[PDB]
Amino acid sequence: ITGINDPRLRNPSDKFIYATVKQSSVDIYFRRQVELSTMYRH
Amino acid sequence: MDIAVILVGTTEEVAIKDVHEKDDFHHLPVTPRVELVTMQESDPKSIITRICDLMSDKKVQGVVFGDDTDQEAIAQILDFISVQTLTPILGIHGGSSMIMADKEEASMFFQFGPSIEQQASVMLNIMEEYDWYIFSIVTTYFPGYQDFENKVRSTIENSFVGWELEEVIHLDMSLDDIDSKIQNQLKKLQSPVILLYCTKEEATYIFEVAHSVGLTGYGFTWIVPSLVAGDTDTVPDEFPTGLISVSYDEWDYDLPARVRDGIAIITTAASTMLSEHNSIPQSKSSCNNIQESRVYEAHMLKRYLINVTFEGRDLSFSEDGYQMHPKLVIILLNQERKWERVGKYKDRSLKMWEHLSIVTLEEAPFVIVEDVDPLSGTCMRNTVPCRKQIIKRCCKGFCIDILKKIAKTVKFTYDLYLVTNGKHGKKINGVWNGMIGEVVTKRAYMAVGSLTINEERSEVVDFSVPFIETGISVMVSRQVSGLSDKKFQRPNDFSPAFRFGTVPNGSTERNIRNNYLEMHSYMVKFNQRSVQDALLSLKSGKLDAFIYDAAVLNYMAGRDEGCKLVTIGSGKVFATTGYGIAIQKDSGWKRQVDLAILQLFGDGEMEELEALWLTGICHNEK
Repeated sequence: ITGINDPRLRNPSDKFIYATVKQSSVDIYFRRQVELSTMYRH
Repeated sequence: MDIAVILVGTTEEVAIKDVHEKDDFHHLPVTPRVELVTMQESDPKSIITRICDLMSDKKVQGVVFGDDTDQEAIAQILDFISVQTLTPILGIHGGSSMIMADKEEASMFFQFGPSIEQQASVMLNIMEEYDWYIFSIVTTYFPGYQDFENKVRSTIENSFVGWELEEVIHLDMSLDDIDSKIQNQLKKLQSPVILLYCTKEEATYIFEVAHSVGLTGYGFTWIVPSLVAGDTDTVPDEFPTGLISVSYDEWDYDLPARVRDGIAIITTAASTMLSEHNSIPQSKSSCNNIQESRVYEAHMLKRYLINVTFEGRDLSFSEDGYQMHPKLVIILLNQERKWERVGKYKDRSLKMWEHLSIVTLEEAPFVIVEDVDPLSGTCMRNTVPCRKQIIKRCCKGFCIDILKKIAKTVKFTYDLYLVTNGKHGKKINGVWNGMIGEVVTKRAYMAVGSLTINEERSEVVDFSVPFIETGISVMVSRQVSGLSDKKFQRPNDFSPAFRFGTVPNGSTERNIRNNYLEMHSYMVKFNQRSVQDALLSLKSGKLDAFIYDAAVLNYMAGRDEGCKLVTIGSGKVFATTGYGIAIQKDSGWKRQVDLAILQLFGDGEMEELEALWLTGICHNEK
């Protein structure tokens, strides 16, 4: 994973999973932040 | 039980009051006994006198008061009476329904009314319904301020949405102004949606001042709590038209229906208290002497009595003594002097009752149809609605954003839908197909998408300047250096069979057929259903090379599950072209569009949009 911004993240795939915990503060980062708000859903 | 109800003014004896209750709820084991009296005219001395006098003739355990009056004070007087008799009293209309000071806890009183926080909530719901996100509050030192601000602060704050509070203004009506200090503040605010809070008269002055300031005029809109509209019988036209405000209903529940509800509340409360203690609620009514013994027990009833239901409908009260989510109607000022109902709202929930249509199609770069969240019920974020006749689909992407910016700059409004027949424009025999048809049929003024440009379409419709470098190109696994080497021209020259194909009904295929026949006639076998499927023919084997639009092939070069696919040569494309946009003919907004386009790159936005939408992770490596 090249960076925090990974094209591989940016190029999500059903085939390549990227996993987290719902209600983990990271999720709060995803919801609160508008700039990456698209990326949260994947 | 023993009950009494009173109606004031209208100059009438009316049959409908019996009709009201129409011997309602006779079914109930305890029957209401009613004595009706009306008074042409009201006085605190008169009103105070009559009900107690009636206590002497009826000895009623409950009272309902109703009035034709606009008078504020009557309700409060009745609260005092509740305090005095310890006999329940409520009111269905007019002043009794009008709001009052916080009721004494010991007192038992009910009104067909509401509060301030609730009203603010309704104002928010109304704003949310029309999706007016950005608003300001103009308030005065009149009671309830910054509790109004506080309630709003919580209600606005809790929600995820990024709505904006622009200004909050507090101006004292006292110390009346030579300075037009109200004009001096009010003139400043730029916000489209204004919540106002003040006394009715003050509203008159603030509105005159707003009319001077120019705040009343189109696109700005004003929203008001109950107090300013008041009776609604009398409306100085100093109020601007289109003024939006909340008020109590009077139709959804006839004066007689409301009285029936009141009687029903009293007798339902009597029934529930009965069921609990099997005890008669009836008590001595006489005010003049000391309050009757065992009147203190009534207290428990009130605590129990707060929520009363009939007709599967809640009369449930709140601690202030107002009914819970009382019929609360959304009202607007109709043109001229009319007050016309618009929405109804109750309890938790509320219910209220240059065009240039554009057609597109779903592709890769700048163009994606997504299915909206069903729970949400409508499109989210950057996604803009598009309809397909066959259902609402949500279109979003590079092209969508470009369209949004162009429209924003030229400042026009537009309707977006999806094409049905023939996708990208195609000439078959005599006739055209696709979005171009809707451009020709004048069912679309302008067509937007991944649409390529060609001489025929430029002939029939004016095109926008190309925003992106694209064209025909090849995508292959890790062949033609000349790229015209004729290895493509004939497969048969090479003993093993070679393979290349493209999507049919394309500008690419038509161009091919125009210039190179043999390639078309051979490639018809290798033609593929869809770009994902064309990709299936390349990716899984069974096809060597794929040919398609250069922008799509470059983005796909950048975006692949593995970096197994690349462009041809430097991806330098023959038939060098760019994506244009349809218009009708020589008559059109035309040039205005074009300028906008080069403003987009002119500020350098296109590079950012390229990095976000177009840039693929692949091809970094090479």
